[PDB]
Amino acid sequence: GSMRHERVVIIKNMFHPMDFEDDPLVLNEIREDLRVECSKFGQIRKLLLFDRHPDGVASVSFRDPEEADYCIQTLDGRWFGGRQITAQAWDGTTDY
Ligand SMILES: [Cl-]
Ligand SMILES: [Cl-]
Ligand SMILES: [Cl-]
Ligand SMILES: [Cl-]
Ligand SMILES: [Mg+2]
Repeated sequence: GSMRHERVVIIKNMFHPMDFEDDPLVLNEIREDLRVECSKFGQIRKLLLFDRHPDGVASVSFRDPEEADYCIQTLDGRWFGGRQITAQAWDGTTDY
């Protein structure tokens, strides 16, 4: 087994907060789309979007550390909604 953070992926550049200015529903569109996409890598335990964060941060927690690893390897550098995203392992201590 593993400490919790080994199951957690930090995804950046999913959005910019300006995206939700005119239409709050856009935030939920990106949440849903990220749920659908991250379901490819493993069983999602938690998914959060830090909707005010300039860097477009989301956290995704999986059931198993191997799922997080597969997500990081596959999503990093992909394009979503015109944005080139990154995916990194969480460190267990950085808050967004
Ligand atoms: Cl931007
Ligand atoms: Cl795919
Ligand atoms: Cl969620
Ligand atoms: Cl959220
Ligand atoms: Mg890992």
